[PDB]
Amino acid sequence: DRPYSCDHPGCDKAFVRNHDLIRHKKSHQEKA
Ligand SMILES: [Zn+2]
Repeated sequence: DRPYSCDHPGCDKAFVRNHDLIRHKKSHQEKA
């Protein structure tokens, strides 16, 4: 049931694994 469904504003990428959410969540940050 998508144990990793990030819910960040402007998001649109579901996940099933864990690390993915970790490498994906840190993306909502980015520099600049
Ligand atoms: Zn996200």
